[PDB]
Parts: sequence; C-alpha cells; structure tokens
Amino acid sequence: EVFNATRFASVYAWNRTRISNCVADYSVLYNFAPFFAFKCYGVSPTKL
Amino acid sequence: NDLCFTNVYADSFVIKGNEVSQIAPGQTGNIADYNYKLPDDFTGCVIAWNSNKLDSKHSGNYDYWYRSFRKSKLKPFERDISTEIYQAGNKPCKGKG
Ligand SMILES: *[C@@H]1O[C@H](CO)[C@@H](O[C@@H]2O[C@H](CO)[C@@H](O)[C@H](O)[C@@H]2O)[C@H](O)[C@H]1NC(C)=O
Ligand SMILES: *[C@@H]1O[C@H](CO)[C@@H](O)[C@H](O)[C@H]1NC(C)=O
Repeated sequence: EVFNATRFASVYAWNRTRISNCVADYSVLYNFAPFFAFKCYGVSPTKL
Repeated sequence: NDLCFTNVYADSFVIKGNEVSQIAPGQTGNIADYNYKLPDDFTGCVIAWNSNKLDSKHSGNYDYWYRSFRKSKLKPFERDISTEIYQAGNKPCKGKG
C-alpha cells in the first residue's frame, strides 16, 4: 500500500507512514520496483 | 612506475556514464550487484574514457548487454553469463512477457 500508491506526495510535504504489527518480508519490496538506489546505511539490505 | 605486482588483472567492459561512478569498491546498483562487484579491499585503479566513435553509428546499435535481473547478488570477481527467465510470484514460467 506504500509502493502501490498513485499520488506519492511532494517532497515539501513528505508522506510519512508508520509500519507496525506486521511481518516484513522485503521480497514484496523487491518485486514492486526495478531499483536504482538501494543504498542502505544502518543495516545491510541482505541482512533484513 | 616504482611498484612491483605479483600479477595484474585487466577487466574491460564498456558501460553507461553513471555506472562509471557506480563502479567502485563497496557500492550498489544494477551493475555493482548483478553484473560486476569489486571486492572491498581492492588494490588497483579504474580507467574510463569516452568512446562514442566505436559504440555508435547511424540507425543505431544494440550489441551491448547488461544484467538487471539476478536471483542473488554477484560475488566479487565472478561472472554470471546465463539466460534464465527471472521468477516473479510462484510461476515456473519459462518465457517472456
Ligand atoms: C500516505 O499515502 C498512503 C497511501 O496513499 C496513505 O495510506 C492509505 O491512505 C488512505 C487514504 O488515502 C487510507 O484510507 C488507508 O487506510 C491508508 O492509510 C497514508 O495515509 C498517507 N499518509 C500521509 C501522511 O499522507
Ligand atoms: C498496483 O496495484 C495494481 C492492482 O491492480 C497492479 O495492477 C499494479 O501492478 C501495481 N503497481 C505497483 C507499482 O505497485
């Protein structure tokens, strides 16, 4: 629901959503975007 | 010109401009992860010069390739020449579309 959106808000008003009470499998994050910059800082993306 | 190297590897490949800055030890991108990953403690140099006279012509040219879909990341200094249809969802699909 955050990658299927159609009106991703402009940067001046950055839409902030909270994710809790859920199981995060980032394969569904991988399949919805042919990535261009997956630069991760706090955590290695593979170890997610 | 005043060092001695047990051995020297020269990997050559033409690639788009942004990927030139992409190519570096410890980076990310469709090339740095699925096409060519440079190991972290790399000891050497990278060389990039513009070649629009050998990779271009009227009516176009599409001889060059790259891999934007791989099952996993590419380990440092490994080649993954393969044409396997990437799996999306759960289909054993073997085809395009
Ligand atoms: C950021 O955008 C999200 C996707 O549009 C919003 O999540 C959804 O918003 C709809 C209403 O547009 C809700 O009905 C739905 O339950 C879900 O929350 C999200 O609200 C939005 N956040 C902000 C701060 O704009
Ligand atoms: C968004 O959801 C629709 C649901 O019909 C789907 O067809 C589409 O591929 C999705 N696209 C993205 C970018 O999530």
